[PDB]
Amino acid sequence: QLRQEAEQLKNQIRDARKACADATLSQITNNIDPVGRIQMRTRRTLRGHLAKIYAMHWGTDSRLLVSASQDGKLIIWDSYTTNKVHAIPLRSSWVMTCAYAPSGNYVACGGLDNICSIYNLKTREGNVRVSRELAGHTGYLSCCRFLDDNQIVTSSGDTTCALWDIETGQQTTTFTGHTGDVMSLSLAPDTRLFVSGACDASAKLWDVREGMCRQTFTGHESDINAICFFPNGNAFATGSDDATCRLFDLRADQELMTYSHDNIICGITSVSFSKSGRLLLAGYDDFNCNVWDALKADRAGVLAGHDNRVSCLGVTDDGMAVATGSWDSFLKIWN
Amino acid sequence: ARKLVEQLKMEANIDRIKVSKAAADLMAYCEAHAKEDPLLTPVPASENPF
Amino acid sequence: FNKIFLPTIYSIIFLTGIVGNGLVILVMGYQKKLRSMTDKYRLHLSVADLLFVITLPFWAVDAVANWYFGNFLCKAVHVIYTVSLYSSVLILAFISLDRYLAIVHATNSQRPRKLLAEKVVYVGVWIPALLLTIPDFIFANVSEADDRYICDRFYPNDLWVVVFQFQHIMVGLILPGIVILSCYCIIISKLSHSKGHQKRKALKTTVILILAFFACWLPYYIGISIDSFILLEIIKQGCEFENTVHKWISITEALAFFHCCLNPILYAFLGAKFKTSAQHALT
Amino acid sequence: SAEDKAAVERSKMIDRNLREDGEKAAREVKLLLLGAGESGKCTIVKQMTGIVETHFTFKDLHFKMFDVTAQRSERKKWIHCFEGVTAIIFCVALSDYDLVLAEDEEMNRMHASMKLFDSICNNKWFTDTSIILFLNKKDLFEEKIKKSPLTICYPEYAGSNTYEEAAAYIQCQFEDLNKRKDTKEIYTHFTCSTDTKNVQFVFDAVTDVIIKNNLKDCGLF
Ligand SMILES: CC(C)CCC[C@@H](C)[C@H]1CC[C@H]2[C@@H]3CC=C4C[C@@H](O)CC[C@]4(C)[C@H]3CC[C@]12C
Repeated sequence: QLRQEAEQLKNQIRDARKACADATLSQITNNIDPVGRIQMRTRRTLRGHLAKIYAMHWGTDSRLLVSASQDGKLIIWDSYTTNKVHAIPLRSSWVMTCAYAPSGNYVACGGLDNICSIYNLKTREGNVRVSRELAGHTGYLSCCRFLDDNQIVTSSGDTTCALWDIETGQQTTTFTGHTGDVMSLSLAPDTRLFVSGACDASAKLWDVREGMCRQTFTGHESDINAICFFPNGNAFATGSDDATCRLFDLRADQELMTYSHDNIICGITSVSFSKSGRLLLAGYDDFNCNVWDALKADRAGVLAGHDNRVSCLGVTDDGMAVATGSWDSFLKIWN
Repeated sequence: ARKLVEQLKMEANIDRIKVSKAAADLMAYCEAHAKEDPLLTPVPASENPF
Repeated sequence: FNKIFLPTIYSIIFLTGIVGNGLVILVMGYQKKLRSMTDKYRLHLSVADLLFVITLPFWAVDAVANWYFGNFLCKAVHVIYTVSLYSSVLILAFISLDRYLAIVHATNSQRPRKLLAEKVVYVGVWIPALLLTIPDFIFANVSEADDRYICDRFYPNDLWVVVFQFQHIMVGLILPGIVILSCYCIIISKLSHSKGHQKRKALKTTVILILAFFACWLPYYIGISIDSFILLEIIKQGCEFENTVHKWISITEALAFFHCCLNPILYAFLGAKFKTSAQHALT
Repeated sequence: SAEDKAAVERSKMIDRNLREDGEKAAREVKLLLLGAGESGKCTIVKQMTGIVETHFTFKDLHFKMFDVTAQRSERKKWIHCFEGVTAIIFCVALSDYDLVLAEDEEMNRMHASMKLFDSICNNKWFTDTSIILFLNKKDLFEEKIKKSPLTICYPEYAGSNTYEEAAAYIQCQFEDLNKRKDTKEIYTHFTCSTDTKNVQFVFDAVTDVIIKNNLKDCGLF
């Protein structure tokens, strides 16, 4: 009974999406000149991690970054001078994600322990101490992002994403609807919406305040491992295990372009954009990071400097540099 | 499946703009901020922190 | 025979030695990941063998035409030869001891293997080689014989010749030989019964290492021992015995010199982990 | 540049604390516990929220045991985190050949356990990682083998209903699932009542694994 109604609604949604597809992005992007061969070379090699690096996050000041690794250390670097600012020992050495607060006062963490830990970077004594540990997720915590000093949104392997109040350590809002493991998460520039790509090969758009799924995006054949908003917050790009990256527009409510090549057979571990969003940086299992042209799907460069799989990737807020970490226990700043 | 049907109905009654307009806005943003991107046009090494 | 054979045989080694030992240096130089205890030993061995290799072309020239480079350069090439020759065998003994610690005391020997590695490698390898070079500094001079200038280790009498040949045998052959033999024979015994594939590969590689070291260095030092006994009048034969013993020393000296190109194969190129490191460094 | 010199000095001291912590971690044994029906929270932890880490020291050697039973999510998305453990302790209940899953009535419990063992043994991450196999309830299995034939699981079992032969047959069936016989080993133990013998077996198996890893590291093969 309800299955037929769901199928009819899905067919109507597909028809509405197809009606809006007047001209493709590739059709109208032929006019603009292609981006030249983008050559970035490693400026700084941040050494000190002794295990696979699973995540990193830049600071808002675009100078300090936090990196998480399987050796149980959360290291805050000074990318300008390569100096290590902090080295936080973690309770569980199974970290899958880390975040850096926009104010710069806190760093988040989490992984197979199902717990998001907040560390106070700025203490009167001068050390770093656990501000609070957030518990309540049932599967592994795969991503976490700070809305502000008091709110953090986490995505977990229990197919749900949750919004937390760090002061009281309780889930203000729980986002449900994904079928598979939610593997990535990206906040909008205005922190009013966020997208999550899950193992159900689908991406969903959520309202932080209201708490329901605004839109659902499909098209990927395999698990979605990465997701990232466009700089203006009206679009996002996903990286999946089918060796494809795709761009979805929130207003158009459907895909516009696919970033794939026949030479690439391995999944994408991380995606990111440039300051203008022209370049779609993407990390791959083939030990390399590929620079795409977001407007015309053409490859514009390769950041091949890692001995192992590139697991994490990020671009500074001012756009000066891109940092790639990998399973070979090295971070590299490219400029 | 009442919740799923309600969610599908809620997601169906939204205003979808044409793909051409969304792509044009995306492109307009890309060229509007082209000069401020340090990765497209490299900055002089004098003003390069790295 | 003598003119043609020596330089030809002293050039095959130089080409292989400069390439084989150079390749290990670049692979270790271009290694992103952290060094292990065996990597540091391998770097030491590569540097020592490289010094020996750059020493050879002077001996080759001498064999073609006797020394005319000078007198300071003779002392420089004798000191370099002695440093490289003693440090190579001492590093081999140290590698043997490290492998003994890693295989026998696998779980409770990690701090000893690094204390050993850095501290004791310099103290027990590089320092005694320099002390052994000190008499090389005092007794290496150029002397003219007939109308030809030949330079070597010149001594006041045969007693100094004999005592320095005996100390050469002891340092070069006996101390590294005993450490390498005892350690690798204890290693092989613990790997003989096990039927695992990797343990069998390790056992055959260890046997290869022992055989290579002793087959490389044994005939040369046997000839040196016979020569020293000859100089002591303890053995008395016809002059043909002296000339044949000298031709044996000269013919097995090149076989001993083959170590500086065999070692990169045995201690670096045969290993699988070093192969993988070389594959990464290449790309 | 007083502030910059202070920053460099603190960076050097934290980097020198990182290196000693890395040495301490490298002097550790990390074992991953896996199991199908009883999930592996058997006597393995009795001997001595997402992941349960158990620390114990045996003969001057410190072990870390990771129990991943509470991770009900998809295993392919986090199993690579354990690439690099010293060994895997797989636990199999011997007295499960005639038992069936509550989720699927037509699925044999022991067949599901064998499928899990096969799936993790041939996983691309665990190619060089040896597996320690624990066969539990050996006394209960011996008691149960009289009344019921060992054919609910192995119709091809051409052997007597004796504990020794049936147990050896089961062990061989598990050991035949190792596709890559030459790069990893499977150590099998029939867990007994005394808990100082299971940990002794784990210690010996880890010692063998460490010896082989050292052989690879030392360039001896
Ligand atoms: C001129 C001669 C007689 C001096 C002897 C040279 C020796 C002592 C020097 C030359 C090259 C040096 C090696 C090259 C680099 C490394 C990396 C270092 O992190 C560990 C030690 C190690 C392996 C060095 C140890 C000392 C070394 C072997």
